[PDB]
Amino acid sequence: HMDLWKLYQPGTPAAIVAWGQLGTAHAKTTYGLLRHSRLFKPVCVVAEHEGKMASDFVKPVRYDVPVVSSVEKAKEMGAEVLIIGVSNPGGYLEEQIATLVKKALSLGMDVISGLHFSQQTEFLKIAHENGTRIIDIRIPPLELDVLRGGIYRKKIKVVGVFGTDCVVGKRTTAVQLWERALEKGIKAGFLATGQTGILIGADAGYVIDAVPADFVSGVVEKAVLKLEKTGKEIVFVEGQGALRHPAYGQVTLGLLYGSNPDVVFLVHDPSRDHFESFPEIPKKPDFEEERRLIETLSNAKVIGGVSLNGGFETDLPVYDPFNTDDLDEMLERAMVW
Amino acid sequence: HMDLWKLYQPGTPAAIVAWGQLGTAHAKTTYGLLRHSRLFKPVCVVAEHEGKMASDFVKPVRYDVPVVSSVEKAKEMGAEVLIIGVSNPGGYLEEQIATLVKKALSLGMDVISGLHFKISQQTEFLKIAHENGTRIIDIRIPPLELDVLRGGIYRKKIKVVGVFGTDCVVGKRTTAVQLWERALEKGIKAGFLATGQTGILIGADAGYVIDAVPADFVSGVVEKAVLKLEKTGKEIVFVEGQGALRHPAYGQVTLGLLYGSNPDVVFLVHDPSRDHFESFPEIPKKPDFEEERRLIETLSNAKVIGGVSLNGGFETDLPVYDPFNTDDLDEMLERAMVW
Repeated sequence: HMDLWKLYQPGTPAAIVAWGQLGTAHAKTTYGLLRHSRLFKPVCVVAEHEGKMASDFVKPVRYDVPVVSSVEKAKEMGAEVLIIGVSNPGGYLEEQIATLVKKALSLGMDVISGLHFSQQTEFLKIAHENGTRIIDIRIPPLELDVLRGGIYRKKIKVVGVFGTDCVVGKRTTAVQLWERALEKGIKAGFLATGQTGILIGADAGYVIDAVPADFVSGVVEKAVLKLEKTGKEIVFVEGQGALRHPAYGQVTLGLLYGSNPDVVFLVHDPSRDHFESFPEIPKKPDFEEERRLIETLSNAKVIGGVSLNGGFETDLPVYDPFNTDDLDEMLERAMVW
Repeated sequence: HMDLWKLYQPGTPAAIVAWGQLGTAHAKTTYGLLRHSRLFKPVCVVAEHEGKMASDFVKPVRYDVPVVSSVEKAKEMGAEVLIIGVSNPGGYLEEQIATLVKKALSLGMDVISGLHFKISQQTEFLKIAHENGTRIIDIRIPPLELDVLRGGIYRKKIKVVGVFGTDCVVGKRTTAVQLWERALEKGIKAGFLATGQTGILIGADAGYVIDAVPADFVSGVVEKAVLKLEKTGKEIVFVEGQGALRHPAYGQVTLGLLYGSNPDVVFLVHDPSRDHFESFPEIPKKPDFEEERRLIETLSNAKVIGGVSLNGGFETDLPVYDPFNTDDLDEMLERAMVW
């Protein structure tokens, strides 16, 4: 529905809200922005720690910025938009965030959020009452359709960055690839599939986990064809879950069908004896099985493994996404055929 | 938390709306009800054909009822609820249906619908409803309180029979219902887990319209429904499949269903005459029995114990069952039970 690039000029200064989660795993969106934000220019972090720096809570970071405790101080520093960089907080934290949102809207600042609340009556009233807007990137479009076949007639090269579990470095790997292609002059696109990828400046995408099941593959197809229309020669697709994950495989399958990748990089953490957070599913992530399933369900070739923590045995090369030679190799290989 | 058996008494007289689609493939919900409604007692069909019978547009039927052209006539015949039995109509027909709904609500009748209307129509339905002590039950909207699959399905006791297919619209639901009715007739404590509009309206013991559930929760919702049927004492469950794993527009739904129900055995419904997935002539792929079978087995612990056909046989090492044949229904049931 909302294209952040059609609404904001590149380098639009942004204040990022990490209230109550700064220094925890839950502020992943704030971390993605401070390390890779491409559209918005981070100016500060809004959290309860007056006088500190972002670097004092998370390291390393590309945009080290001050931590301010009020939206007012954030506006004093030229912040024009408020980005919600927290993930599923308790009802009490949620209320403090809603206050921050209301304040921003009332101080002439737009609010970009992918968090689910409910309080959308008041945000709209105050947005309209102050000429600001609340951009909800999580709500799926109302005008939707299922996949119709356009993806089978694509021209653009599609690179799926899949994984064997959730939270293994899929997005990090797709973003590293994207940034490297861009630095080499390649007309590269990034198709985000969640909150963080969108906020960092993805060229296209949706929060697919909130999309009614029937339309997952349809919206992914639309996103790939949108990037083709804007002149991109290649796209890095942020994977979600894993095909073998019993709670999320459906999402991963919709994504695979929707993007019809030419090649795939498979991200894996070989230390997990259970899917992360699912200690009661007698099943673990498996590189060769995921790979086998990916290839047997589509025409994609898994051309490489990727790891952010420890290698593993496989006939495929295992790349490190923070190694520039590996990035260059992966890129070169994705455009050979 | 939505169950029709909790809301309506068995035998509740219903008027079924087939307006603009009676005699077409699109009125499948109307057909499912006239052939197998188990909760609601069909009283009449609401369509633009005054003076005819249901049987004049569709044959065979279990509940042949008159076709009336107004909601007023429907209530004159004791209909207490209005069921929407059409599937994705044009905006024009949708408007006529919205009129029917508003009338029903205004004549003291509840409305049960699984059709996606515009917000304008929805908001206006809730207003009318509120004011007449009537209610509009929307079976399509998913619950707000939802969670992902947690693993309870792996500690299940109930026997689970998946009725899958190589495409959409092949007889999956028909096969599941035929089995369910046969088990019940034999005294078996059998449950039917519906996954779409029609299955729920027919009187399924559990289920949701899974295609409208956010992607993340499909397997979780199916897990809950299977454990619910186990907790209420059922010894076996027939799961209405949705789509096919190989269907590029719908495989995701089928995979959520497979993981969420963790079937022991699967019956695979197939129409061997299809050169493409029904309604997707621009997708260069088609239903494939062996491939689908292979994919079901390689993605779960289910064993595909049989093929099913409603129109012509096909080669396969598995037996190919006819769901209208009583011996086949008995055979299929015995093989799933004993498993």
